[PDB]
Amino acid sequence: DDPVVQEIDVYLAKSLAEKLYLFQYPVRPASMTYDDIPHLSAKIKPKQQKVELEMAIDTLNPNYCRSKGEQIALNVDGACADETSTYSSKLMDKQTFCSSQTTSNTSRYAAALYRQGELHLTPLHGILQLRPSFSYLDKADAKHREREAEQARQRRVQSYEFLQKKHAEEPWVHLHYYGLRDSRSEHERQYLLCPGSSGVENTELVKSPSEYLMMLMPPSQEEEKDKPVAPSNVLSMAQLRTLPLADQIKILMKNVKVMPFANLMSLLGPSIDSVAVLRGIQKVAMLVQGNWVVKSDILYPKDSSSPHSGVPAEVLCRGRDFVMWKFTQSRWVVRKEVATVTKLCAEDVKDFLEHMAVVRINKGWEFILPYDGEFIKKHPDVVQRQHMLWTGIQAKLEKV
Amino acid sequence: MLLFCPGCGNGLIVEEGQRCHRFSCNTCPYVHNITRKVTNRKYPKLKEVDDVLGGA
Amino acid sequence: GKTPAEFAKLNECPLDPGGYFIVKGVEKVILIQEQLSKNRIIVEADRKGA
Ligand SMILES: [Zn+2]
Repeated sequence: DDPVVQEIDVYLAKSLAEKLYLFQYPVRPASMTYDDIPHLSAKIKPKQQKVELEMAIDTLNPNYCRSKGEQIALNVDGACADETSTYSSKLMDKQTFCSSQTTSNTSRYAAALYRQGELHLTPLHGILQLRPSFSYLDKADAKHREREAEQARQRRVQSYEFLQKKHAEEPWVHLHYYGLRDSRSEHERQYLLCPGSSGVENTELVKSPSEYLMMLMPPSQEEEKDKPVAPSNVLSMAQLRTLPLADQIKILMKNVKVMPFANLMSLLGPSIDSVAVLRGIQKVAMLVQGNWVVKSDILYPKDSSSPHSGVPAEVLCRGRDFVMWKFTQSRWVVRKEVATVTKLCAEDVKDFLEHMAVVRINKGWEFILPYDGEFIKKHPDVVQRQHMLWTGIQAKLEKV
Repeated sequence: MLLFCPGCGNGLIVEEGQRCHRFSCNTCPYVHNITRKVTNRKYPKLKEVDDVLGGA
Repeated sequence: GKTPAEFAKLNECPLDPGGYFIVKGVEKVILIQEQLSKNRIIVEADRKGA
């Protein structure tokens, strides 16, 4: 299913960005508006923008209890004093509304005007709710009550009075009201119709979806707690992020004892440098019966000792090297006596037998897997090079 | 059923109208004068059938 | 991080659970406590039914 219909363009206007404000009355249902009502004064405090209105209301009309209007008019103002009179007339001919700020950030909100074939957008410089003022009771109460009637430090930074002083520091800026019926409205409404062609490639919106995702939701932590050299247990199938390849194979080969290389490039990726990894595998492994086997010297660091809960002993790698030699010379270790052949005990040697081999009844151990096609790769020097290694280690062990 | 003053948004209350009875705002001079007849519907629940038919 | 072969030199046992303290020479445990959840509204009927 394809985007087959209503492919309307989009436009943006900055002409009214700092001028747009959104006003709503939760108390006023949408079915009528204030078009017929003259607003007799309007006001703004631009700094910390907040709005007040003043408007007229009919009095002669039957839904007006003029007697009640007079009786409360005599009370909200001084009955005959009118020091700060809100109504020179003795009737409530006017009302006033207050406003409330809705959010501290309007940037993510914009006005949109729909037209056939085009959409025009513009931000909003503010959104305020509107409130009907109930303060006239308050001043009736004040009238009745009045008729009836260096310095130390403080920890009052969060004071109401302090923020009211900050609020009072801004005097009220007044405006002249003009309703929606004024041709002024359309005369300015046209400004939102921004000029331009039907469509041009945008200078922005260049980033790719993957890129868009990363900077949309950035890492909460900018620096990792430990290094990818695996000071702690770490992912294996998710390839180590920046680790040099020669160390990547070291990590992989501390897990598995023996491994034919042909499955590796699945782990390090097909793009791996084949020649380089062949140069690196010699540094960590030595081949027996067609398979690259871990070097003992890197399996045991120098300061090692008999780990298992048996006879303590130093780092005697010579014996494990000898069992590797037995695997190299012979087809497989058919004999049990290989422990006493090198005058070792059962625990000393048993664990390395289970590194690669599996048991056959009364006939010892053989590898779990057979000789594979390493000869398919052209580098016969490797078997000779290992041959000199076998010869040297043989010369050492012959001293027994 | 609750009713609010268009003038000030507060709930309207019935009063002793001078000629016809009256909703009036407690504070603002807005008023409303009863012209039509009006009722609200309750429709309470009745007894169940089991023991109203059981035993005749 | 020690190895079982070098546990023996500390006279400690490889299998010991750990997780407890030693105070004045007597091994002590801090039992897991169970609390009711907080900052979460709940409505209920009193003994009087209200
Ligand atoms: Zn009212």
